[PDB]
Amino acid sequence: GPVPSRARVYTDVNTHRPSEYWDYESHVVEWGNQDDYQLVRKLGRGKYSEVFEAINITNNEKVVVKILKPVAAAKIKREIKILENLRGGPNIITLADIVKDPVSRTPALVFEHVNNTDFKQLYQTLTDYDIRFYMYEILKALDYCHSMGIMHRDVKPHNVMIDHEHRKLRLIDWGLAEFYHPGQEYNVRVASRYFKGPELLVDYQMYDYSLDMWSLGCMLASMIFRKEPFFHGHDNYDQLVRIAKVLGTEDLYDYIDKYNIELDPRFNDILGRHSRKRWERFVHSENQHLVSPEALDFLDKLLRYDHQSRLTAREAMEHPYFYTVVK
Ligand SMILES: Nc1ncnc2c1ncn2[C@@H]1O[C@H](COP(=O)(O)OP(=O)(O)OP(=O)(O)O)[C@@H](O)[C@H]1O
Ligand SMILES: N#CCc1n[nH]c2cc(Cl)c(Br)cc12
Repeated sequence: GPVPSRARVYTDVNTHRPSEYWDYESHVVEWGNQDDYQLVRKLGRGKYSEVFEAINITNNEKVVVKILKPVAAAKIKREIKILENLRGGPNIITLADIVKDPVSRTPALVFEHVNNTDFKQLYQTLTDYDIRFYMYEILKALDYCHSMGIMHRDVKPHNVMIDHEHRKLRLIDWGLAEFYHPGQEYNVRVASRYFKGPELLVDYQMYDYSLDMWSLGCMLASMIFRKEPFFHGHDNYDQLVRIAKVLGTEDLYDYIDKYNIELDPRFNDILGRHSRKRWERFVHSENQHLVSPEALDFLDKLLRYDHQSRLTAREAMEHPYFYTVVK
């Protein structure tokens, strides 16, 4: 069967913490007062929650309330425990309260409000300096949660909020995050299509923090090359084909050979044979202002099939691409 894998960093952080840290089902939720929050307007709804802008009437501060749908309310202790474990960490969204919604009769998570800059505006306006600055800020959040024994598993632009005026970044939506335990087989149905790592796409379950580093690479490639998304799959199968057209099929087959993976036979008729393309293939007049040799080298070290080969968040922070960023 498949060859096992473990992370190369923060491998046993969970074994060395009291069980209460990661045994989220044993956690006793401390409930706040729902009357402290007045709903103002609905911001959105997904298959898992409804999100509202609200006011905390005890301090007249804006907050965001995420009301869990009856379906997603089951794994709520995992999201709660992760948010409480990470609270106060670098660029981690703050969970302000947990209340029982009077209408849905489900848990409602109350978060720090971010006056975030529009995501399309961020995509279209961030300069070369800004991309480096904000990539360094998201790396601080990722290294912190990985060092705390947690994988986010849903890194994408909409989950990395930026309030551009205050040069403030927050990593949000921890509903898919999980505790990393060496040897654990995880569900591959995580992350959003364009940000799924090859490990998910080839159905390799023994993945780790390094999944988040692939997703971060996908964000970086889209930003510097002005291509949204960078790997534009029609579905989860075509997603792997899109990747293979850039990274090549030989390194893909070496990856599945190494891990002794049984690749879905549906790929035999669609992967084809592709060589790796040099990153300069994607440079053009409209993105050259965002591209540098250091950006290409950094990207090259994130977007690797072999999850064990990718830079860790702490190694990424050491890269020359960040030397120009004021620290
Ligand atoms: N802490 C927060 N501060 C301010 N706005 C927030 C906060 N958390 C979430 N939001 C916003 O709430 C809105 C609704 O949330 P939701 O997750 O449904 O949307 P989304 O991010 O556009 O979804 P998707 O994951 O499909 O891209 C979004 O505009 C999101 O940016
Ligand atoms: N794509 C896109 C826009 C965008 N949304 N959120 C971001 C976070 C960072 Cl770190 C960077 Br760089 C860019 C974005």
